[PDB]
Parts: sequence; structure tokens; C-alpha cells
Amino acid sequence: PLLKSAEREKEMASMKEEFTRLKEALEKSEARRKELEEKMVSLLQEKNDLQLQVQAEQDNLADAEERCDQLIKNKIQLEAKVKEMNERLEDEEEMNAELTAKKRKLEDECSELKRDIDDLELTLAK
Amino acid sequence: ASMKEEFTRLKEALEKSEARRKELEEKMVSLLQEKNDLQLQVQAEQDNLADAEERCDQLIKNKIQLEAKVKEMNERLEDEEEMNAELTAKKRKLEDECSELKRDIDDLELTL
Ligand SMILES: [Hg+2]
Ligand SMILES: [Hg+2]
Repeated sequence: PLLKSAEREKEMASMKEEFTRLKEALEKSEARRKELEEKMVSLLQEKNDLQLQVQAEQDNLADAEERCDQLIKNKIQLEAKVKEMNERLEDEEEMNAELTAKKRKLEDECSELKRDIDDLELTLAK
Repeated sequence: ASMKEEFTRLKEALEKSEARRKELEEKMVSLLQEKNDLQLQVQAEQDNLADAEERCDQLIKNKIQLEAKVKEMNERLEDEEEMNAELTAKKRKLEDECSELKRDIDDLELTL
């Protein structure tokens, strides 16, 4: 063009591209911002959902633990019963031994008595 | 407005946008720490629950072993209890034989 029409058209073409560039810089920034807005929303929901699993698992451990408690009180009563039964067995066995001894010594005496009765009948008879 | 105010509006919109983004980038760092920690915590707790459950099973097996041992002993005790009672009866019959025998010895000795 001629000097003046070229200079005028040049400034207009420059302002259009400068504008177009600012517009795109904004669009891009907005995109990054939007992607983050979405990520932050998703993470907060993820975090709060885990805070509930922690609670829930802690509760299951509480129920598991309480079950151990009952079992342990039960083991206590049972070990007490074993101790007690073993004591009685010893008493029984000991007594049994003692009775068997007395029954045998009585047996030796009936042997001897029947023998002495026979000796006196020998003395008497002849 | 004029072209200059339109550009000024755009620069400010960008500065604002970029600023909001810095807000998010910094707030996110701390947010991920929290999420990773809670994820590891749930794994830790699940491990505890498995170990707790395992202790339950050992106790249950032990409980069974004991109740059985108690039963076996109750029955064995009853046998001993009956065994001693039968002996006591025998011992007693013999004692009465001694009594009778000693009496017969007395009667024969009076004959002499
Ligand atoms: Hg348990
Ligand atoms: Hg006797």
C-alpha cells in the first residue's frame, strides 16, 4: 500500500494478534485452573472417604479385641478347672493306693488266722 | 470503554486466574499428604484386624483343647471315685471275716 494506508493497517493487524494472544493465555490459564478445581474436589472426597475407613477398621479391631477379652476370661476359668481337677485326681489316686494297701494287709491276716485255726484243730484232733 | 480498557480487563482476568491457580497448587500439596497418610493408615488397621482375628483363632483352638481335657478328667475322676468305693466295700467284707475268724479262734481256745 501507500505509506499511510500501510501504517494504519499495520497497527490494526498488530492489535488483533496481541489481543488474540492475551485471550489464549487466559484460556490456557483457565484450563489449568479448571483441572485443578476438579482435582481438589476429587481429593477431598477421597480423603474424607478414607477417614471413614479408618474409623470402620478401628471399630472392627474393637470388636475383634473384645472377643479376645471374653476368650481370655474363659481361658482363665478353664485353667482353674484343670488345676482343681488335677488336685482331686491325686487325692483319689492316693486314697486308692492307701485302700489297696489296707485291703492287702487284711488279706494277709485272714491267711494267718485260717492257719492258726487249723493249727489248733491239729492240736485238738491228735 | 476503549481498546486499552479491554486489554486491561484481560490482563487482570489472567492475573486473577493465575493467582487462583497458585492457591490451588499450594493447598494441594498438603491435601495429598493427608490422603496418602489415610491410605496407609487403613492398610495398617486392616493388618491389625487380621492379626487380632488370628489371636481369636488360637484362643478358640486353645479353648477347645482345654474343655476336652476338663471332660476327660471329669470322667477319669468318676472312675477313680467308683474304683475306691468298690475297694472300700471289699476291705469291709474282709474286716468282717477277721471278726468272725477271731471269734472262732476264741471258741476253740475255750475247748482247751
Ligand atoms: Hg480375638
Ligand atoms: Hg481277715
